[PDB]
Amino acid sequence: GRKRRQTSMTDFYH
Repeated sequence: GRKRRQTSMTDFYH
């Protein structure tokens, strides 16, 4: 990935 930044859990299945 080239835009991995602040990966919040906006889905509790990923």
